[PDB]
Amino acid sequence: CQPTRFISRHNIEGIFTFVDHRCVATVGYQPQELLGKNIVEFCHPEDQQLLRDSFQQVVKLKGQVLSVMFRFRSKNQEWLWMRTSSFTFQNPYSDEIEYIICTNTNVKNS
Amino acid sequence: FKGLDSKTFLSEHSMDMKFTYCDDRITELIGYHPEELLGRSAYEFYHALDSENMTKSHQNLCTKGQVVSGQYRMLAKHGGYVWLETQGTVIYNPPQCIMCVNYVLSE
Ligand SMILES: N#Cc1cc(F)cc(Oc2ccc3c(c2C(F)F)[C@@H](O)C(F)(F)S3(=O)=O)c1
Repeated sequence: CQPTRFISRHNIEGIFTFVDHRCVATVGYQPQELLGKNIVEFCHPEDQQLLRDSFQQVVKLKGQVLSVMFRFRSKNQEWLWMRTSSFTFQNPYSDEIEYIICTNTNVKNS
Repeated sequence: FKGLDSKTFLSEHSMDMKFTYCDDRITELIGYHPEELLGRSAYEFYHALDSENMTKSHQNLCTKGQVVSGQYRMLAKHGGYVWLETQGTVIYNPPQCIMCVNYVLSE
């Protein structure tokens, strides 16, 4: 069985700047319920600071994969365990501010 | 028994709901220091069960210009949740910001 997953892009602060529509079946929100909000707004209070430090570090890691596990509040107000794997991308023909590409998968914590 | 007044503080928010200012009175009530609040959205703090409700209040605020939140919980700085009620007012200029008058219910 296919794990449920969706791709997102975020600025270095955590604000969703792009949301793949597979999010509906993964966490239940439409893309535009997520766009322009910070990912920490959907995160469990105990996991918020981990996730903010994860965004802070992924940009120091030379574009390698940083993984994080956290609880995300579905559109049912239920906590789902997410594994978000993330990495920076910066087009090397430019000097534009990097951004962060994430894949977001509902996983088991067990 | 605290005065209702000693349970009331103001905050100001950008239209994205991030804190831009908070009264120091919030420290005695909820534990936060106002400066660690700035740049964070209110949504970071609402109990999950009040979240969709606050989202609706926000929509009303953006449509009508002023709203009463009715009851919700804020994650305290040192664990647990404080109940509150807020009056929110949009200050438009010639939207510029949201003024929040916040009353702590749970003494
Ligand atoms: N938790 C929390 C919390 C603690 C505060 F001191 C202010 C605050 O911001 C609020 C609270 C309530 C509302 C709001 C805000 C806000 F400005 F961020 C507004 O969304 C509103 F529309 F007025 S509302 O009544 O939904 C949220």
